[PDB]
Amino acid sequence: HMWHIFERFVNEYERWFLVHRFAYLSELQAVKCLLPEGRGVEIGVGTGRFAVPLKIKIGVEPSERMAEIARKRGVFVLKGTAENLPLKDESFDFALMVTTICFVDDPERALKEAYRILKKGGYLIVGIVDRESFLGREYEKNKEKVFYKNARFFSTEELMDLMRKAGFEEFKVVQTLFKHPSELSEIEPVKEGYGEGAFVVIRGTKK
Ligand code: NA
Repeated sequence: HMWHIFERFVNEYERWFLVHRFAYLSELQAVKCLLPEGRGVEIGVGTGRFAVPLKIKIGVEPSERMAEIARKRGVFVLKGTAENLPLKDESFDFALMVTTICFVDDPERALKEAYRILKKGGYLIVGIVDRESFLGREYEKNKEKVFYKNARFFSTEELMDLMRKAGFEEFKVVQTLFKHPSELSEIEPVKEGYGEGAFVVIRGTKK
């Protein structure tokens, strides 16, 4: 269970957000571009770093240590994994996964579960570092060197294919992080598409 790593290095995980604040805000902003109205759930809500600023009230998380931090920050968190969502069929308008699908045990199953819990017309928003980006190449090359040794890296197109095979359609993509996170002194802009920025956000529709 790759997710165990986040229990084990929770303080290191949180540090990232303080050390790389502008990259974090860039990512939030990219997610915020494709976030719809209605009732959302964050799958793999971690310590609430996305749910809290995005005003997502419900989250699912397997790590008790992480869940407790999210709970203190105001998120209502159900214990569970992406592959077995403790949620009813067609009960959400959207679902969000930010740097979660890379650490699930079964990405295909996790996308099927997301499909299940969404209402007709609902949306799945997935954020990833694109394997095929300057930054993706670096993380992958240096994976054997905490979070990524057992991570699975996705290209944007690989992730879309999987989402399409889980039942999603009418994809919309945005991108950000054109500079390295260690050299940001301001928020990075968001643009449509993919191929240029390291962080990509993809929305699919359950029609
Ligand atoms: Na996550």
